[PDB]
Amino acid sequence: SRSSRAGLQFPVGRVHRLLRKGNYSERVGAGAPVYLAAVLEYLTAEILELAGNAARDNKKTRIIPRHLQLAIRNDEELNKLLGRVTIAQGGVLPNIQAVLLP
Amino acid sequence: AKSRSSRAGLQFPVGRVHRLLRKGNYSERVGAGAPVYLAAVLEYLTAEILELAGNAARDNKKTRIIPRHLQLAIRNDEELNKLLGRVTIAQGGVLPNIQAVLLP
Amino acid sequence: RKESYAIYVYKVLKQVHPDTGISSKAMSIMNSFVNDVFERIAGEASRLAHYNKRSTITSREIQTAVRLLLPGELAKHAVSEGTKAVTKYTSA
Amino acid sequence: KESYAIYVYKVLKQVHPDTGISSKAMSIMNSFVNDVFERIAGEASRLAHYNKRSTITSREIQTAVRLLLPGELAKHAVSEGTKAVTKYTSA
Amino acid sequence: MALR
Amino acid sequence: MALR
Amino acid sequence: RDNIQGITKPAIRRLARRGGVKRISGLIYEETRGVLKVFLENVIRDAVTYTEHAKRKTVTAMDVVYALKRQGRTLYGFGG
Amino acid sequence: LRDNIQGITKPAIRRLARRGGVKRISGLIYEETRGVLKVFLENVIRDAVTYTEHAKRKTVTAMDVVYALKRQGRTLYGFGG
Amino acid sequence: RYRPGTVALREIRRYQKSTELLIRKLPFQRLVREIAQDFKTDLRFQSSAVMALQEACEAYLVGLFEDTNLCAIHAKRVTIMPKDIQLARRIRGER
Amino acid sequence: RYRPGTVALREIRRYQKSTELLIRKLPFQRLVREIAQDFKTDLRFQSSAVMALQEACEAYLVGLFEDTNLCAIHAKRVTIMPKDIQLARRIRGE
DNA sequence: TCGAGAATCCCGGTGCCGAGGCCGCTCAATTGGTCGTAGACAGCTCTAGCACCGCTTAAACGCACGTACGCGCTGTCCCCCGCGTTTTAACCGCCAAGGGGATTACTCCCTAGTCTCCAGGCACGTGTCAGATATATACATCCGA
DNA sequence: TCGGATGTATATATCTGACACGTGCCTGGAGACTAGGGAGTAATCCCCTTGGCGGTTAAAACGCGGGGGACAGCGCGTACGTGCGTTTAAGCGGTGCTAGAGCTGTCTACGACCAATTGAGCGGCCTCGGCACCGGGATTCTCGA
Repeated sequence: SRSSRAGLQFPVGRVHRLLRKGNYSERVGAGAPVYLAAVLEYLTAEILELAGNAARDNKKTRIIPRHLQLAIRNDEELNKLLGRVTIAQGGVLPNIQAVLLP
Repeated sequence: AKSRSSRAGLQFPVGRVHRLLRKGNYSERVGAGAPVYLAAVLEYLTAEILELAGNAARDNKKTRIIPRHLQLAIRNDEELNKLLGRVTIAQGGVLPNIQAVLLP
Repeated sequence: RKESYAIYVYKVLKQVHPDTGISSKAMSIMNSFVNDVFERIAGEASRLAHYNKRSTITSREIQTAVRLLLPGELAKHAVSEGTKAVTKYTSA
Repeated sequence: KESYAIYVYKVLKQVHPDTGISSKAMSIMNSFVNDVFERIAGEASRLAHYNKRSTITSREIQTAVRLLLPGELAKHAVSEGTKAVTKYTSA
Repeated sequence: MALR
Repeated sequence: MALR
Repeated sequence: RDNIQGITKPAIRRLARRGGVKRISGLIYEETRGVLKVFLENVIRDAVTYTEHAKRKTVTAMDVVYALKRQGRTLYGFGG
Repeated sequence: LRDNIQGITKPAIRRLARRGGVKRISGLIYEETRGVLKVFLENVIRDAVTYTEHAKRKTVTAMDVVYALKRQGRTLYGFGG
Repeated sequence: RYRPGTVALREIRRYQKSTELLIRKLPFQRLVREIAQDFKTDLRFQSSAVMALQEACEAYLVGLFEDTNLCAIHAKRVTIMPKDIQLARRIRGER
Repeated sequence: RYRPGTVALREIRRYQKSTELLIRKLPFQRLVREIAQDFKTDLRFQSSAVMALQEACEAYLVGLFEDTNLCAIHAKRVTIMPKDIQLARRIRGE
């Protein structure tokens, strides 16, 4: 399989077919699915590492939307990446203005 | 008639728009009324903009349209300013507004 | 051979404001505006066709994208003009 | 219907062997993968069109990744993509 | 054509 | 798997 | 049908509290109603347009997601 | 190339603020304006240079700058595109 | 009795930690239907569609309130006001 | 001797009626080249590219100053301070 | 600084609703070959981006003044806030009906492709024209007297 | 309450660089014909939406007393506008040059396309485990002296 050959977890064949059927271009090179799949897997691993850390700090084992939102907003670079993105049932970051604090 | 634009009674190039739709990887196939509709929309938008640009030019006692006129025409109209709300016209300037508190 | 909307924009200007001119930089801005509107409409139409599992882009998709993209009165008049053009072309 | 849920779970077991994931979280992550895939494909498509080229290749993908990603994220995704491509061709 |  |  | 009154004052207070707000003015509720009404019309117009193009009568979560994406307000968790 | 931010002079910032309709200016506005302009310029230039590098060129083009501007949501008319 | 400024802080801390929906579902559903009436008649809705609408609306309102609070703090106040809301929205580029 | 603010309003009128560029061309170009030195050495620039950069930067700064003026007015003031610029940037999301 | 009064976190019981793992099928990914053409590469051209110079001169700069305006403070008062009571309708099952989404199959007409001619549109060529300064003059318009 | 000095709009000249029109001709748009398949239409089923009912009880509405913060006024000091004389480098017009952008030739390496497999991946199903909630105690806050 092309995913095992590439050394990844994401479906290189499915990604290739999506690239060819998404009407992005007339032709798709053979290395582009590998590149895109590697990037997708890396970004997923980043999010899940941070979210698992938040879940563990929360004394829970199951990652939930609150943990995902906590990880994303705590990470500044990922906050920039997912700027105009709402995460359902995610909430907000706890913060209060110091002037409002007594 | 001969040209596809003449049959539709338009000014914008129906055949050129059909070619661009086909070559743009927007879709695998393109219907035969789609370029007609798109060219009509483009012509209407160009007329809408150019009428107001000429109005501003005539207000400024001018006979030639300039980027300043295009900017005035776009920014003065409530809907064109909404369509082009994230566009920067080169050499356009800004609408002459002054806040009331600043005035004496 | 670089194609542009120069002659068509000038023809529209003649038909709308007969005794007026247009500078070349204003002409460049007009050309950019046309290219931008075409790209936005065609991109929304393609996205719509992908959503609906279609393969061809029709005047239905073009009209729906025009509705989605233009503010109210512009949308009304643009739809009227598109419908008129397609109707006359089909009648011919 | 198809989804990235199984591969996302595989990555999750790679990074946190003892951690579950709820269906809402999996749906959110599936949406995230779809959105980022669409963004990178769109940027590479625009690039290939700008260059009068009819092929999306690893160079187009790498440039799109560099355009979309901030700092360390781009610098690390580029390395992951390069390693994947190198290994894939070598095998 | 027909303007606003 | 090179993470940050 | 005066259904916008259903967005009651304590709910707007809860939203403000989640936004980190400590004191509220009396007119804030009536202004918030207008803001929210405008936002809802902006999204629902596009959702209904998508539904009409599909030749349907049930507005779908996919239609709502597309309507939100068109306005740079991408929503995650509903098949985005 | 060094210390070139000071080419953005205080009267130039005053003129930009006047076109923005500002009647009075604090003395510490000019350094802040220089910082903001630097950040915006760095973003735009990085994107344009990425485009030129991908095109195998040693020349930054108005088209590349325009593509960078459009990518940041700052579409610019008048220079083609 | 609890002095003013304490219960508000307690409520802030409580609501910035929970993640549930802060608007009543039946009133929101009725409002959505009434608004949609003007675009079409005899319209049905999916439950997930109404839920997505609520999620987007509540997130938008929370962000708007955060920016309104920044405007209030800038103006040397503690109480958010309609001028604060309007300033935040107009700087955001919606009015 | 004019009262303060009169020349300020006259300048607002002048520069809001005009449309030319308000930054100096050679200093702006040297700044652009210096900034691009950090991404790829020995890079050439088209004149059209530098003009486009300058038009973008001037328009962006003008809009930002408009928002800053609004913030200052909101604070019951007529002088713009760096807090106004910072708040405008935060609200815009930059 | 030193008392009490509540709010809420932590520990333990627990139950239960849906996630993790386990199969049957199946379509989609893989493997092999063949083939047309896209694009890497090589070379000659010619534009244009860079560099040096000399002169104006217009903008940038520094400085002295003084006047408006941030800014702190004090007092008033009215308007949110917190709290206890009565009132409203949301929420929760649960049932009943059926509208319409989602799927399969049969037609058939609309679009891609291909071979031709054939003019619309670009680059080139070329002659006239609206106006930015330049010079001079009249009309507001606040500032000192 | 009148007079003045600075900026701004008005009259007219000019020499211009810019543009609005005519043209070779070549490349792209239009005709003529077909081949297939995308989509329309019809029909069915059963998901999932909509409408009604009965209860309970948490949230909403409402009044009340007060204290806290919004706001108006006032006085001060400082920092920013204004104007003038001096210093600097931007701008303009040339002049020279070679890097690199762009275009032609070529021809091969890579991706599309097709037939035939065979397995990874998508639904149904179970079974049981960690977190929502509750009973009870203790820490962290606030409110009052």
